[PDB]
Amino acid sequence: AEVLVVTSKVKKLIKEKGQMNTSAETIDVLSKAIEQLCLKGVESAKADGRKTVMARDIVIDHL
Amino acid sequence: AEVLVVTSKVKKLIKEKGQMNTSAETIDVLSKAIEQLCLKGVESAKADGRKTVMARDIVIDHL
Amino acid sequence: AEVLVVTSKVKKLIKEKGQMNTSAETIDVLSKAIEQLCLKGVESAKADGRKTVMARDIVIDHL
Amino acid sequence: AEVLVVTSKVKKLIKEKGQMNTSAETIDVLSKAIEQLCLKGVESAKADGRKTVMARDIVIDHL
Amino acid sequence: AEVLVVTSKVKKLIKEKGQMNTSAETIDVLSKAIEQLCLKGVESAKADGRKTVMARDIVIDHL
Amino acid sequence: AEVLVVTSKVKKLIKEKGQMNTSAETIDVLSKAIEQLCLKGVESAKADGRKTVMARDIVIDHL
Amino acid sequence: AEVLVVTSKVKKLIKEKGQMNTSAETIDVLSKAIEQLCLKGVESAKADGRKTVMARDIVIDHL
Amino acid sequence: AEVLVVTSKVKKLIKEKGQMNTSAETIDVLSKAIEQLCLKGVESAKADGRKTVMARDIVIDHL
Repeated sequence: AEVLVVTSKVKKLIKEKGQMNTSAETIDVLSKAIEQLCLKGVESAKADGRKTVMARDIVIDHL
Repeated sequence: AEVLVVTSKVKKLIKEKGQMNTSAETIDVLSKAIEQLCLKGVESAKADGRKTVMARDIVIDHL
Repeated sequence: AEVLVVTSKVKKLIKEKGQMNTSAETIDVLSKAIEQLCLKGVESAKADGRKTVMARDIVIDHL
Repeated sequence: AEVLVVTSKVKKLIKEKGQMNTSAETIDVLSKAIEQLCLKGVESAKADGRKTVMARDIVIDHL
Repeated sequence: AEVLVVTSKVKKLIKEKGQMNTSAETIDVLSKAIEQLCLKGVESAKADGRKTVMARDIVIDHL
Repeated sequence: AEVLVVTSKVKKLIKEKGQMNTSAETIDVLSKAIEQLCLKGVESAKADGRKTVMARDIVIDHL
Repeated sequence: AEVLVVTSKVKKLIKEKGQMNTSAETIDVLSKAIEQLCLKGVESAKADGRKTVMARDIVIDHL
Repeated sequence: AEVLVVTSKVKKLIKEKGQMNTSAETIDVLSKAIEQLCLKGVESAKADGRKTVMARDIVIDHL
């Protein structure tokens, strides 16, 4: 259930910017990264008493 | 540019798992996170001498 | 009998310079071009009474 | 740089079909002709919207 | 020019019947055997004043 | 069963080099000759303790 | 630390009996199966107050 | 026949992790377990249409 990335555009980016192919399992791991980022965003909004996940709730300072 | 996440499923997961809405720019920064994961993947693959970004090249331990 | 081009290096050139794949039948047509160029080189050397095909005998002014 | 022709078979074809030797730089310019055919092939494929250099993209009618 | 054997089916036969791999140069030698067999078949038909190579013109009594 | 020769190129070589046609069963027996060469190749490789049928295992001196 | 299967003989068995290749990660999973079987054998001997793992302590009734 | 486990490391793991000795036929049945896992792996791969026994073909959930 639920693939959260747009496969064709991810592949195009990796081909265009990196001159590489993309494994199918790569798409799966990226989808799981999105899942984890949204779950943390929801916990970050709830800890602030808001009802909307905002860009500031998406934490990528470890990126 | 370029939306790399499936917006409808991101919103559906956030509403279904946290009851919240999803701001517009949340999609934007989720997409930026994908771009960065993909570009690190290309660097990981290049350092392995490979031409394919594989699951092993996408590290999401910090998320 | 006789493939006259170095397949792996032709493919690498097209991938590197053109960001493209190479069909197997492409290698065949390039080999036939080499065959035609050598046959004309031999006729060009013979018309000059020489026993050696030289660079000047390889005509690519139609290129 | 980069030799794109199979030198031993080029020499063997020239000796076997014309009884002649093959100068060193004959290989060099045969290789240059390959580079040019490949680069025109990439342009032909791009104008077709393709990502693969195919036999149809290598025109050797003038040779 | 001209590979006269069907590579994939030759490899399958050697793998299936002999439990072995097949070198690429093996395919070349088999193609040359076919070339020699057809050239002799043409000489055998011509010596009989026929215009068609037939099975009887393919001599493998030395096999 | 199994056609092991490239019929179109066999016919083209026979018409181009001898001006003749090629009967149907000529292909069949050419294919049988391939089967026999391959099976002798497997025996040659086995007697060398190898697992790969190589050019050295295909003897076509008698043809 | 510790590869518990004899790689070359496992590969030979799969090639001989199954006519197949063996992935390197296959050897790893088999080693882990051996590790799990010995750990259970030790618990089975201890539960009987013995100091020696015996064949009867190696349980493969789920096999 | 054929010992498929590394006896010295099996014994060392059993002595180091349980302080016990290892009977002779324990090695024998550990080896039989390997044979059976490999033969099920071949069946799993065949049902996938593959020619390689991979990690996915070795199921050790029941152990």
